[PDB]
Amino acid sequence: KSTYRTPNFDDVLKENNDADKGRSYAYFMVGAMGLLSSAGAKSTVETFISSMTATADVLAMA
Amino acid sequence: MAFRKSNVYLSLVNSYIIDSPQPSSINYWWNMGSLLGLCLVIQIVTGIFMAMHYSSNIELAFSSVEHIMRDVHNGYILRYLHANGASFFFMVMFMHMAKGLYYGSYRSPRVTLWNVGVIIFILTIATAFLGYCCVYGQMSHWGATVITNLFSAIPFVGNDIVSWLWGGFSVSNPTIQRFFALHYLVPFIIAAMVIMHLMALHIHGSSNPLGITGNLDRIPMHSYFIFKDLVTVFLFMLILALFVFYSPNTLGHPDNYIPGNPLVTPASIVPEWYLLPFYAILRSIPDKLLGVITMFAAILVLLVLPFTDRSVVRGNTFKVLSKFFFFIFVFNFVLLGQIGACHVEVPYVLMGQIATFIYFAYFLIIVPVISTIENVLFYIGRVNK
Amino acid sequence: MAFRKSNVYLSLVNSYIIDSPQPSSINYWWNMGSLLGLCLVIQIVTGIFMAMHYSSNIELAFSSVEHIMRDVHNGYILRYLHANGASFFFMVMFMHMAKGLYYGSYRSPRVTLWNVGVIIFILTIATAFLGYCCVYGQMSHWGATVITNLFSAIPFVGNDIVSWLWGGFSVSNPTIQRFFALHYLVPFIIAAMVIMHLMALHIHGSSNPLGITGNLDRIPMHSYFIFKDLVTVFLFMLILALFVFYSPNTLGHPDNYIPGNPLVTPASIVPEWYLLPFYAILRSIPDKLLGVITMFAAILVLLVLPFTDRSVVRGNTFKVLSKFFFFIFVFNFVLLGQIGACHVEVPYVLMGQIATFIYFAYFLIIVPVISTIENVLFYIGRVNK
Amino acid sequence: GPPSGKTYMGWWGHMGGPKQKGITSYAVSPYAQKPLQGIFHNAVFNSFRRFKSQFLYVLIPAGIYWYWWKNGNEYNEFLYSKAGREELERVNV
Amino acid sequence: TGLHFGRLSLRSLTAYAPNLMLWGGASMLGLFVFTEGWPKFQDTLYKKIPL
Amino acid sequence: PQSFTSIARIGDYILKSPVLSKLCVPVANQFINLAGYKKLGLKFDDLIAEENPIMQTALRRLPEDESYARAYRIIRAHQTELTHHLLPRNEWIKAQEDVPYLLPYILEAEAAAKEKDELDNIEVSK
Amino acid sequence: PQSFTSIARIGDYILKSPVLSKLCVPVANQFINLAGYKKLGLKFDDLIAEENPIMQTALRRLPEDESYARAYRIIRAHQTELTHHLLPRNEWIKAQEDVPYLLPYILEAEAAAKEKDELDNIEVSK
Amino acid sequence: PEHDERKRLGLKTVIILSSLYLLSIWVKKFKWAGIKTRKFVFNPPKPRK
Ligand SMILES: CCCCCCCCCCC(=O)OC[C@H](COP(=O)(O)OC[C@H](O)COP(=O)(O)OC[C@@H](COC(=O)CC)OC(=O)CCC)OC(=O)CCCCCCCC
Ligand SMILES: CCCCCCCCCCCCCCCCCC(=O)OC[C@H](COP(=O)(O)OCCN)OC(=O)CCCCCCCCCCCCC
Ligand code: HEM
Ligand code: HEM
Ligand code: HEM
Ligand code: HEM
Ligand SMILES: COc1c(O)c(C)c(C/C=C(/C)CC/C=C(\C)CC/C=C(/C)CC/C=C(/C)CC/C=C(\C)CCC=C(C)C)c(O)c1OC
Ligand SMILES: COc1c(O)c(C)c(C/C=C(\C)CC/C=C(\C)CC/C=C(/C)CC/C=C(/C)CC/C=C(\C)CCC=C(C)C)c(O)c1OC
Ligand SMILES: CCCCCCCCCCCCCCC(=O)O[C@H](COC(=O)CCCCCCCCCCCC)COP(=O)(O)O
Ligand SMILES: CCCCCCCCCCCCCCC(=O)O[C@H](COC(=O)CCCCCCCCCCCC)COP(=O)(O)O
Ligand SMILES: CCCCCCCCCCCCCCCCCC(=O)O[C@H](COC(=O)CCCCCC)COP(=O)(O)OCCN
Ligand SMILES: CCCCCCCCCCCCCCCCCC(=O)O[C@H](COC(=O)CCCCCC)COP(=O)(O)OCCN
Ligand SMILES: CCCCCCCCCCCCCC(=O)O[C@H](COC(=O)CCCCCCCCCCC)COP(=O)(O)O
Ligand SMILES: COC(=O)N(OC)c1ccccc1COc1ccn(-c2ccc(Cl)cc2)n1
Ligand SMILES: COC(=O)N(OC)c1ccccc1COc1ccn(-c2ccc(Cl)cc2)n1
Repeated sequence: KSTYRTPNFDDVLKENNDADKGRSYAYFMVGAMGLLSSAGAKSTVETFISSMTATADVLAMA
Repeated sequence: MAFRKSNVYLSLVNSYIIDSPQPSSINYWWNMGSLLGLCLVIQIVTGIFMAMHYSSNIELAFSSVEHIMRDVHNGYILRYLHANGASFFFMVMFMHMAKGLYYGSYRSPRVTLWNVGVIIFILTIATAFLGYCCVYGQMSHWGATVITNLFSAIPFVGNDIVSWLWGGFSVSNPTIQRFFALHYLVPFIIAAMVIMHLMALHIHGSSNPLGITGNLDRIPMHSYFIFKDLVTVFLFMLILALFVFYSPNTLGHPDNYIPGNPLVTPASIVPEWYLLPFYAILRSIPDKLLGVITMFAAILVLLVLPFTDRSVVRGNTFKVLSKFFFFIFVFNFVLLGQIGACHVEVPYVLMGQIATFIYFAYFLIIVPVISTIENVLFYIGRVNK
Repeated sequence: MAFRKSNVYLSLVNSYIIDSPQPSSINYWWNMGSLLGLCLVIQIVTGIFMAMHYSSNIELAFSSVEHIMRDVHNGYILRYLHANGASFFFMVMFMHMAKGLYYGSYRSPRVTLWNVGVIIFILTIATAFLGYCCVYGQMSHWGATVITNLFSAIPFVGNDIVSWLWGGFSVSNPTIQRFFALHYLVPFIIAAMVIMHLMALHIHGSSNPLGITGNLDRIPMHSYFIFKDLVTVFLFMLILALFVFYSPNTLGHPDNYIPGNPLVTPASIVPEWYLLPFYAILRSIPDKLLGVITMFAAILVLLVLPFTDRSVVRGNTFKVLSKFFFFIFVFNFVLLGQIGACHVEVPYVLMGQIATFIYFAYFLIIVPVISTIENVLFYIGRVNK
Repeated sequence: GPPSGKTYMGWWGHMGGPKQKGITSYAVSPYAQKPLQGIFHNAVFNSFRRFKSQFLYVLIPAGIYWYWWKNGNEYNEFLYSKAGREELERVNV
Repeated sequence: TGLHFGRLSLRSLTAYAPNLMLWGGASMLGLFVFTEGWPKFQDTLYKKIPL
Repeated sequence: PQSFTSIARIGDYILKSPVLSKLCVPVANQFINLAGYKKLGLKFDDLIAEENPIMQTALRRLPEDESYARAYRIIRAHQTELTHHLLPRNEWIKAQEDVPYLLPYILEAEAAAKEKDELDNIEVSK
Repeated sequence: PQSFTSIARIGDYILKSPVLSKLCVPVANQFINLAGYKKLGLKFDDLIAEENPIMQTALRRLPEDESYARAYRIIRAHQTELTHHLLPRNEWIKAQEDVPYLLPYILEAEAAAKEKDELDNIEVSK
Repeated sequence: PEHDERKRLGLKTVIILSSLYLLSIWVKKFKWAGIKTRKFVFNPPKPRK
């Protein structure tokens, strides 16, 4: 068999590749994952930093 | 060349994180080592933010932890995350070790990597024990009493070791203040052993589920196995959050909300769930000195496995008999935990004795005999005359 | 090959300790880096043995340190060694840095090694400050008050930073318990920066007192420079022992044996001897915000030196003008300490202003101008027409 | 530095396997194919196929150890009832 | 013709067996320095003729 | 691990004996079918661990044509396993093809290491 | 650091000028004698730092006979300094021997690096 | 005394992390599609060598 014959890939290929669209759906999901994890990182840091503020008993004697 | 390859510091990140060659066929069981590294970061960070509000004096200790819960902003999040984070750290480690036992990762050329790991395990049981004592409730006092009095049986030298460990004549204030300072330290020693552990992996790299060479088909780490590891990071955080926020005291004992009292003994002194199988091995030996030796021998019999496996094939994937006895050993390890949470009564006395034997016979009698039988069956099935 | 060269872990010891090529001509000024590594081991070990007996509560703190002195076996040895060990650690570091400034070790190809060192210095001032506050005497309370109130001048955001640093409305109990937990931590961060510091030295190795290449004559480290380093280890341990056992409170202040009181101010608030020159730079600036900027700028102006030295020769060995101004800068740094231990009175106000200028003009105006003059004199003395 | 004792794995270009000749590889871009394509025909075909193979090695051991815990827990509760006080004083001695 | 071994030959045992006795000593020497003053072993550590 | 010299000594004794071969061979055949390495397209000698000097020697002495085929079977099996499928049943190794192609190179390298090693610890007569 | 092209531009201006040369040259001569590199047996071009590409280029273009002598002067000076002695006064470099033997190779490599760099950032007319 | 606040912050945290877990499964299967459908062919060479 010759090396110029490409094997069968028709189980996995698209409608038409349509590069306007194949990039659309992959990067909406990569953008959503970066949005949620940047919000989550910001809640984690503010939870740890606020623990260093004045406690309830110190504010009661304020 | 690229900056990531030329810089002194980024060259190490690139060689370990970005361009590292990995076998194409490794599965999700190879993701546990990543999680154990996030676990250690969770515990060290949460612990340092609590240490700002903790007092180690025996008359102030229990009330400092209740003060973190009531008066500190988001302090109930720090403790429950921290307390349940240790239960999760131990569960991922048992699965990491059981994997290596199944796929033969202890064998040469990776004997040095297995031995540094056995050290990490010992130093991790020690850390957790020291921290539970710093709460100083009623399981904290009587758990330290039972374990520290074991060293008074060493010949001629024992009663000097307990009084030097206590700082006195009983579990008292000097004991609780020294256990907190050591409990802060040992996590930084575990981190230094984790770096030495990774250096020994870089030499030969990782194995694979088939037990053959992986030098013919390799994939880089970045953007195949980085994104495969995000999958299990978010599942770990989800299940942990479900315990911290909705069921935060199911993996504990109620007696440790009673403050510690030397004059009233509890009706049942029971360790956490992850030290129960080793606690059943100790209770099974009638003599005090032999019991404390047999318990520590249960951790260091793992070092004998590279010399007792007598097989020419690595791993259990193609091995029928060696699969059956791998899962006998796993469920015998779950019964030892159950028996460690029971009263010392018939028939739970003999059950823990027979099961302590099966723990030791696996490493020393079963593996050598089935490995040799399997080798000879492979031969006579192909070469038959 | 030899085992010391084949093993993963001993190969690093051999390449750094045993077979490392060193220039034949390095003198005893190259032995200070070894001593700073023994210093860090002395402080970490002595501190962990004291932490077993220390209580951080503001009502218990001063009396815990007096309890280490009277009731703990050999506790007076641990404290005086520890307290005087920090004075020795800082003196060896100033000599280590002054050497590199004299021999041009900051220059390319070793700019990265100089910058990791500037970081170690900042983290080391922070450590010592946090520890002096944990004694909680009368120099401990009022020293933390003066420095923490400086951050209340940052525009629009300052009074939020001081109350988050304090944990309240003044230096109080939450301040002293958080400063002890951070004081235990930062030594382990300094150790991780010392490893990164050594990695950057291994690339190009060490320089030498002549400022030329050392690749034509090299000596291995073992049994020429190991035994040359024992000479200075034992001299260090002798002089330190003479302070610990015969004069253990001459490098301190008596007011810190008075317990801390917010209602009585001392007549003279004075830092330890090794932070006095930076304390005089702060007091010299009439405005509060500019003062705290000028003080931190005194540490980070060292990063500007690799770009302001305009010479084709490395080091000062063959440089006449650049030797005179190196020793002007050293004795101007000793006057700033003296003025930092005086009352704010005529003429010590203007003296500290002129001397704060000379500290900054050395790095920014003097070095560029003398380096250029010296280059041109070398040329016209040889090439004359 | 000096070179240390060598391994059974190299790096890109000199990984240290046997020489290859006569093998050809083909592939298609992921942007040009559809993801989430067949993951039923996966959880119902392959998971059930993988389960059916490796389930008698896990469940026969589990059945022996669980039966053992049972007969012990049943017998203990009998010993400490009032109908089993005579047996208790026999076996506890 | 035959001598037995596990990389540690039988007469590779007894060309070092004296030195094993001597380094068995070198560790005897190494700890009865190390643990006088420890209040336990004092029973038979100043059994010596002087001191 | 156990030597192939010892594995062959025990096996040959079992096989030459009529009663033992009629009793131990059917167990060994169904141990092979239950293992399932043929379903991934591998012969048994592909599975032997290769990180030791006797086995590195045997692989150099192997002919070029047998060595190129071994590399392809190993790559094909890794790809079959990351997809969590099996190969088509017309690509499975048959019994007559599962031959010990590497055993003679192993037994030759083992016998030479034992001869060398006896000669380095000899007891001489006078 | 400062370029040898700039060092030579300033120096030549000082030297061509009569009044400045009568005023700045004696200072420069006694700056040389007080430095003391001749007493260790070195010429000035031995002292120039060599860890940069323009200076690595100049040392390759140097003839073999001048390069062997440079290596010996540098080894002799390291040995003189670890003993904390000076050389005999009949082995000191004299003034007529302290020649700039490496300067022409440096100025040639510098002029080529500037020409190449200007050509890589040119503004073109139309 | 934190019972009511705790149960409401856990609703926020479980919703956010549950969607990140599903998004991560999508992104992985897209970036792995080249490797899963890659194909191999062997033509035995001549043993001249
Ligand atoms: C405490 C929390 C820690 C957090 C993480 C723990 C994860 C540990 C689980 C054990 C493990 O790692 O191995 C799991 C193993 C399957 O691994 P494999 O590579 O062979 O199959 C890849 C898959 O087919 C493709 O999976 P694919 O990549 O195509 O899709 C991802 C999948 C997510 O699955 C995971 O997260 C794996 C943990 O998407 C879905 O499931 C969609 C449904 C929402 O499965 C088995 O072999 C048997 C599993 C049952 C035994 C588990 C008992 C453990 C105590
Ligand atoms: C001191 C130290 C002592 C430590 C003792 C350790 C005990 C800790 C218990 C941890 C449980 C983890 C058990 C599973 C071990 C991980 C490795 C493994 O089992 O391999 C997965 C295997 C994969 O299947 P294949 O054989 O086809 O190989 C891959 C294809 N090439 O497929 C399988 O083998 C089946 C996978 C199913 C696993 C679930 C079975 C166990 C279920 C209940 C366990 C309860 C634990 C609490
Ligand atoms: C491997 C890392 C660690 C492990 C496994 C661990 C384990 C534990 C455990 C099991 C407890 C008892 C939990 C309970 O309250 O029921 C505990 C308590 C505690 N630990 Fe840690 N710990 C680790 C690291 C640290 C570090 C580095 C610190 C300090 C900086 C720390 C500080 C504390 C404190 C203050 C407590 C008091 C009780 C509490 O707040 O729950 N821990 N630790
Ligand atoms: C506790 C902290 C630990 C960390 C952070 C850690 C980290 C890692 C990582 C990242 C890997 C590579 C990925 C993987 O194989 O999963 C790994 C592999 C390995 N670990 Fe650990 N580990 C730890 C504990 C242990 C323990 C306790 C053991 C055994 C007793 C161990 C033995 C091994 C082995 C044998 C491998 C190689 C497996 C293979 O390549 O097939 N490790 N470890
Ligand atoms: C770079 C390392 C360190 C430096 C430079 C340093 C510096 C200091 C200084 C200057 C003091 C005040 C001395 C005085 O009493 O007048 C102090 C006190 C103290 N330090 Fe450290 N320290 C270091 C490491 C540590 C560590 C790692 C610990 C704990 C494990 C520690 C624990 C203490 C304690 C408990 C005190 C209480 C007061 C005393 O005992 O003198 N130190 N430290
Ligand atoms: C804990 C603190 C430090 C330790 C343990 C340490 C350690 C060392 C050691 C062992 C050397 C080997 C050569 C020598 O001794 O000169 C060295 C060199 C050097 N260090 Fe440090 N150092 C420390 C702090 C610093 C600081 C604060 C600076 C500068 C701000 C610095 C800059 C340098 C430089 C430039 C060299 C190379 C000098 C040369 O090769 O001529 N180091 N250091
Ligand atoms: C020019 O080339 C050189 C060179 O000249 C020299 C001298 C050295 C050696 C000099 C050094 C500075 C390296 C030494 C290393 C350090 C200073 C880092 C130290 C790091 C630590 C983490 C120290 C901590 C020490 C401990 C003992 C922690 C454990 C604490 C204990 C055991 C006490 C508490 C225990 C109990 C039971 C209460 C070089 O490495 C080197 O490189 C090639
Ligand atoms: C197979 O390939 C892999 C791989 O798969 C993985 C997963 C990893 C990833 C990592 C690991 C497996 C583990 C390594 C982890 C460590 C060494 C952990 C160190 C842990 C820490 C917690 C350091 C913390 C330091 C601090 C300073 C934070 C503490 C406190 C703070 C910030 C409070 C102070 C704050 C204020 C405001 C005062 C690899 O490195 C790797 O390469 C081999
Ligand atoms: C060795 C340990 C393995 C697990 C490491 C997990 C660490 C996460 C780092 C992921 C970085 C991905 C590279 C970025 C990139 O290629 O371009 C990014 C793509 O990825 C993203 O957008 C971010 C996606 C996920 C958020 C990252 C944080 C995950 C949560 C962290 C939880 C703590 C562990 C830029 O987007 P673009 O290429 O379309 O322009
Ligand atoms: C690491 C950077 C250098 C800093 C100085 C290092 C100080 C610590 C190491 C001590 C030197 C040991 C080397 C001896 C050796 O191996 O050669 C041994 C010598 O050993 C002996 O028998 C004599 C006893 C050694 C004297 C020990 C002196 C002081 C020990 C430590 C003091 C406390 C700090 C000879 O063998 P060698 O020539 O092949 O190296
Ligand atoms: C210490 C733990 C033991 C394990 C080793 C730790 C290694 C992990 C380090 C993590 C990566 C750190 C990122 C470094 C960023 C690039 C550095 C750089 O630009 O190098 C320098 C500048 O660096 C500095 O001035 C100070 C850097 C301090 C960094 C402190 C974190 C750039 O200079 P250059 O272009 O010549 O690159 C170096 C060539 N060898
Ligand atoms: C920079 C921070 C972290 C890195 C630290 C590097 C410097 C640490 C110095 C370590 C001192 C030497 C440790 C033991 C040396 C011998 C190791 C060895 O023989 O390897 C193994 C034994 O395995 C083990 O049990 C390792 C225990 C590690 C002990 C943890 C301290 C056998 O030697 P192996 O054959 O692997 O050596 C290859 C050369 N042919
Ligand atoms: C380092 C700790 C990570 C532990 C994760 C385990 C899961 C329990 C989450 C507890 C988080 C406490 C904060 C919180 O409750 O926020 C909550 C928000 O929930 C989240 O977003 C989940 C955060 C986790 C996402 C991953 C972040 C990546 C790590 C960042 C490191 C730079 C509520 O915060 P809020 O004040 O309402 O804004
Ligand atoms: C998490 O803490 C507890 O569960 N603790 O300790 C307060 C507890 C509580 C109640 C009853 C018993 C214990 C102790 O159980 C065990 C069993 C073995 N170890 C052990 C300890 C150290 C080392 Cl090096 C090796 C083995 N400890
Ligand atoms: C050893 O401790 C003392 O001498 N302390 O502190 C209690 C003291 C005592 C009395 C008066 C003043 C001080 C403080 O003097 C200084 C001067 C500069 N810093 C500083 C601190 C942190 C950072 Cl990041 C940077 C600079 N501190």
